[PDB]
Order: sequence, then C-alpha cells, then structure tokens
Amino acid sequence: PGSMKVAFASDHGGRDLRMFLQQRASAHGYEVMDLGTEPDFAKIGCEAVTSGRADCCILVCGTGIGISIAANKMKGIRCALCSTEYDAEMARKHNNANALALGGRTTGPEVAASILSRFLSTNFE
Amino acid sequence: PGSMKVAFASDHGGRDLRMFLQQRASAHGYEVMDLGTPDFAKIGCEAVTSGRADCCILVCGTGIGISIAANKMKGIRCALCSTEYDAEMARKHNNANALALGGRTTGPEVAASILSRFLSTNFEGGRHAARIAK
Repeated sequence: PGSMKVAFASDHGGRDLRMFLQQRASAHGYEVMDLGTEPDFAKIGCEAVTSGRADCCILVCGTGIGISIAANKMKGIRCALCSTEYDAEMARKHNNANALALGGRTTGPEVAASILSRFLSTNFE
Repeated sequence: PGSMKVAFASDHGGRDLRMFLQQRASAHGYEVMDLGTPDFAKIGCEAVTSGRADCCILVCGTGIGISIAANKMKGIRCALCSTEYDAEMARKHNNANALALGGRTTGPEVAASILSRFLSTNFEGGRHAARIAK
C-alpha cells in the first residue's frame, strides 16, 4: 500500500467526500495524489494513470455514470462504477479496473469508503 | 412508449432476468427485440448503432465489464445503474442509450424498476446543447 499511488479528483459537490476518502486511503498506508476539484476532472484523473504517474484514479462525481462513461471512452482506462464491495472486488479480480467512479449524490460515505477499500486491496487475476 | 424499440441481450447466467425484463417491457407497451444469450454486448450495442433499436438493455454478471466494453464503442453510452435515480440521471444528463444490469448483484424487481425509469426518462438535450466546450 506504501508502494501504490492513488489519484483522486472530484466535481465541486464531491470535494468533502473525496477528502474523506483520501484520509481513509492515507490512514491505511496509500500514497495519495489529490488532483483537486472541478470534462475537467476527467482527462485529469485518467491521465495520471495512463502516463504512469499513478496506479489508479478514484473519481468522485454526482452519480458516477457520466464520469464512468467518459473515463471508459479513454484509451487504457477501465473504469468501474461500483455501489457494493462485491462490485469493486469483481471490478479488480475480473476486469483489472484502474479507475473507480463513485457517486457522491448516490452512495453514503461509509459505503463509498468500504467500496474504495476493497477496490484498492483486490488484485487482478 | 408504443413507438420505442428496445433491444435485450444477456450472458449465459442472465437469461432468466433478461426474459423477465422482456416480459415487463412488453406489457408496458414497448417494442421488444430479444437478441439472445463478450459477443452479446457487441451484438446489443450494434442494434443501437445501426438504427434498429432506440436503446439496448444488457444483463451481465455485475455489469461492470460490459459497461466498460460497451462504452469503448463509438456512439454508445452505457449506464450501469443500481437505483431508479441512477437510471433517471443516465438518461436526463448522460443520454445513455445502453443500460447495464448485474444479474448477480441486482434483484429482479429492482432491475425492472430501473429499466422502467430508464425507458420513460428523456435526455435533457436542451441544457447541454449550448454549453461551450474547451
């Protein structure tokens, strides 16, 4: 986890939850790359990953749907939109996801945190 | 509603859900196209990109791998939804023309109410139309 560089970006509404998630990531040993607060925060999160500067990016959005669509439309990005820990577990084990979209308007913080936690610790098969 | 052509495709494990959602859409007046049981995603999406269906519904394990692959196709916007609100926003804000559902993660009644909200919500093209890119 001390090895893994984890990038985060959010829209305006998602800043609070993003920072909460960053702090849970730091507290479990992850290296946090806070990419800031807004399209804009789209290319930005995904480019940290594709250019090798970050191992994955965590994108915090309204529902996550618009961002998951956009993220996946980029070369070398596999973006999972998860609403349970099982989703995040599968996203990694089966889909080698390198981006997690989370919906701040749709997912409680503690649930977003347990989804994040599982995404970060699951290895690809 | 009577005017809308909806395509349906699913993986092996997703046939029960697919059929069930097909029945539900038929009875609410939709024109259903059962395309059958990641070949099935390319197939679902191609009904949309060729002009044969208005949207496609894709029943998967989690929906995650299908939504990724579906979104890699030009002119496809695939929404993996787990609530009716997700479905509503996927259409209103994102103009999704593909819905991904996870048969392993979503219960049949929740999947049907997601579908029903997906099929009856229109894109808000107007507000997005004049936004200035760059």
